[PDB]
Amino acid sequence: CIKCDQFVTDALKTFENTYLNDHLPHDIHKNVMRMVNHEVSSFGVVTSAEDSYLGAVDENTLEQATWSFLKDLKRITDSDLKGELFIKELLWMLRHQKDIFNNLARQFQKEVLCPNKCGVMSQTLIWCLKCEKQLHICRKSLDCGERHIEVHRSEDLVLDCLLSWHRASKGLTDYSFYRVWENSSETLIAKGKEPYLTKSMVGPEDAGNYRCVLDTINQGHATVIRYDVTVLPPK
Ligand SMILES: [Ca+2]
Ligand SMILES: [Ca+2]
Ligand SMILES: [Cl-]
Repeated sequence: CIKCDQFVTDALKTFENTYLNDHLPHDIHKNVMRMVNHEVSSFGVVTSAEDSYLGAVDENTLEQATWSFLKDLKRITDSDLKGELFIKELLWMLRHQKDIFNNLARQFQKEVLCPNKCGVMSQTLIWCLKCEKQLHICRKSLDCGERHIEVHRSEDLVLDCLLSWHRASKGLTDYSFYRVWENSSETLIAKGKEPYLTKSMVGPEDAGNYRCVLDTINQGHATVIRYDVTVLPPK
């Protein structure tokens, strides 16, 4: 994906126009750049199989890969290498950075990509072949499950609808909280950016069922959690 990044293509222009002069005779510059561009353009190419993980990463991972690449490219131009030794180390550096990119992509795939265990998460990916940015949808069943909540009369009732991946999901709008009556109809009792609902001084009338619905701009609901609330007598 690093060919997609302006910093990389700016750096490669400077590499060719300014720094190669210091390391190589002019009449090998253009073919050396063909080697460099070829290597760089292959980052994240998939060859079917089990390396589809290579094909897209999020913007943070691209950024890490870009800066890793820039550091190693500068190391090369700052070096005292010339001639064949320079070319050899340049190619090895590009192969090494490709491995680093692959390790970053594998880490992204394992820990960061679609970490939700329920609900629908949206993530922003850069696709490495043609540099397209796209919203990726991680779709699982919307209902995340049911909380059993007990609260003593006259204490505060708090319903929490925050999941760990909500902060990273894209396009979220509001959390709606509903009271779900015994005839199964429901009443909207809060709606806004707050991932929780507070009801002060609960009484027996607050006992029953509630539901949170987290919505998105255009990808449908992202989370539902249900709450079964018992109001206990005072201690
Ligand atoms: Ca960012
Ligand atoms: Ca030689
Ligand atoms: Cl869990």
